[PDB]
Amino acid sequence: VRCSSMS
Amino acid sequence: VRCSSMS
Amino acid sequence: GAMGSMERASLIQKAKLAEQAERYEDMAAFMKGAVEKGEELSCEERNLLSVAYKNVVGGQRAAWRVLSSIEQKSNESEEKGPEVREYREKVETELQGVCDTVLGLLDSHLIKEAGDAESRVFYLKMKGDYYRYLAEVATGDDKKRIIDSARSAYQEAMDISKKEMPPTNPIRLGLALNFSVFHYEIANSPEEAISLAKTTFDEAMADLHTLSEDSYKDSTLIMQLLRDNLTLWT
Amino acid sequence: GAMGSMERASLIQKAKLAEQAERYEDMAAFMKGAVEKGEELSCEERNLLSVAYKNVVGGQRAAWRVLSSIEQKSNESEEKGPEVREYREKVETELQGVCDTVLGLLDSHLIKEAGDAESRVFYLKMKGDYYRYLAEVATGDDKKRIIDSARSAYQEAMDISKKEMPPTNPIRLGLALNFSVFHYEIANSPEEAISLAKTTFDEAMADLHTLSEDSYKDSTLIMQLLRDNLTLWT
Ligand SMILES: [Ca+2]
Ligand SMILES: [Ca+2]
Ligand SMILES: [Cl-]
Ligand SMILES: [Cl-]
Ligand SMILES: [Mg+2]
Ligand SMILES: [Mg+2]
Ligand SMILES: [Mg+2]
Ligand SMILES: [Mg+2]
Ligand SMILES: [Mg+2]
Ligand SMILES: [Mg+2]
Ligand SMILES: [Mg+2]
Ligand SMILES: [Mg+2]
Ligand SMILES: [Mg+2]
Ligand SMILES: [Mg+2]
Ligand code: NA
Ligand code: NA
Repeated sequence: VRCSSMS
Repeated sequence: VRCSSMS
Repeated sequence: GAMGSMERASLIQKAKLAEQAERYEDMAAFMKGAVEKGEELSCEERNLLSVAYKNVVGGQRAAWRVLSSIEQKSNESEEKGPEVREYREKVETELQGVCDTVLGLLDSHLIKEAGDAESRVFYLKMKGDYYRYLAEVATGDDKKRIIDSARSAYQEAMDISKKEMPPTNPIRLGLALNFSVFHYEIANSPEEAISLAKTTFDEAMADLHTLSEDSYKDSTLIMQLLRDNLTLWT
Repeated sequence: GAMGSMERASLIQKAKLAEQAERYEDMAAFMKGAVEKGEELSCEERNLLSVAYKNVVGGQRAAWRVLSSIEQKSNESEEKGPEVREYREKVETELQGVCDTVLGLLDSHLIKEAGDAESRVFYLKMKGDYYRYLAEVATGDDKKRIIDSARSAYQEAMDISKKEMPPTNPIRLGLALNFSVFHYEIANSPEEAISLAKTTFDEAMADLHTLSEDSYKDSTLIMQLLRDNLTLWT
């Protein structure tokens, strides 16, 4: 998948 | 819950 | 309007892109532009119009319900000033504006040019729906007339659908479903809502044997919504 | 602007109502109005500003990615005219406009008045984030300068956060997380991204023993995002 930045 | 109308 | 310079076919193409991108306000603006070209809408185009505005008004309705609940709690409590009422009123005014836009498209001139049962019932159902959304927020001296406008549009759609469409037709089923919700939630007529949902379900059940596999799936999906409401209501 | 006549406190109150109603465009407009009153923002207010614009730009970014993917497929294929490119460009221009609005608020004059580490790092991280969102869509002669602007804002925020904040501070952790995403997704530096995420995670782990139960939960939530990225990247 795609990496996540801060929620 | 609440009744549903057409989607 | 702002879409007057764009080709009808490009507006339709962009409405489909906006749907894929979940940009429902854009989708509604594109479909309004397409309607304003003055030609009748195909079945697919009618459904794009409905999807666009249903999502726009659906977000507004959900927001209005949140704000109305906070407002009512505020009146049961510390006085927090006019802000809750002001913001609920702003969302309400925007919701009413979208409903007025849809009703204006139907009146100028979608309904008057709709001669086939499928198009006429679709538009009259939509007229009922958007008056129903206006009725959800109405509190003043015109609430009764708004309710009667919804009822009248749904009733005309019902009369045509019973004469011209089989009981499994998805437009007819969705119309009966929404009219039953109108009876339950707007018109304070839960018995009428229950009776309509039951009769609609039973008459569709008896007609499923005529259908292809694909039509069967379409019709039974809406029948399940009728059953879900009946389970809630009874 | 249009919020100039509304009290600062009312704008904040309405921003919180808009959040509850999931009306993030309204929330952003209210918080922009609050910033334009010219007073510094409290911690809670900074977070309202960030939530509002993150949701607005998040919908735009998701839409842009959908449209860009359709556009790229169109160029691998039947020629469907200019509509996909036109609509992707329109979403892109609106996205860039929101980023420019946020960057303008930071430059006029949130950053220059922010003297405490918590506020200054928060705003510099936001500057990095919104340049990063501009970089995601940049293709022209200014792409390198946009990337360098993001890098420079993140780097200044990093330098302050390392001097002034403990390694578990949630602002410091979220900054390192987002800078690591910048390295991986924007700067073509996956090794730098991995190293930063690993070092950030390990230094936070070593500092958890100093924290209350509530602070522990806050910090470990962000550490889990670092770990999730490391799992994806390695
Ligand atoms: Ca009874
Ligand atoms: Ca390596
Ligand atoms: Cl308001
Ligand atoms: Cl466009
Ligand atoms: Mg033409
Ligand atoms: Mg939109
Ligand atoms: Mg009290
Ligand atoms: Mg009302
Ligand atoms: Mg009528
Ligand atoms: Mg004042
Ligand atoms: Mg909004
Ligand atoms: Mg071909
Ligand atoms: Mg681009
Ligand atoms: Mg900078
Ligand atoms: Na009427
Ligand atoms: Na810069």
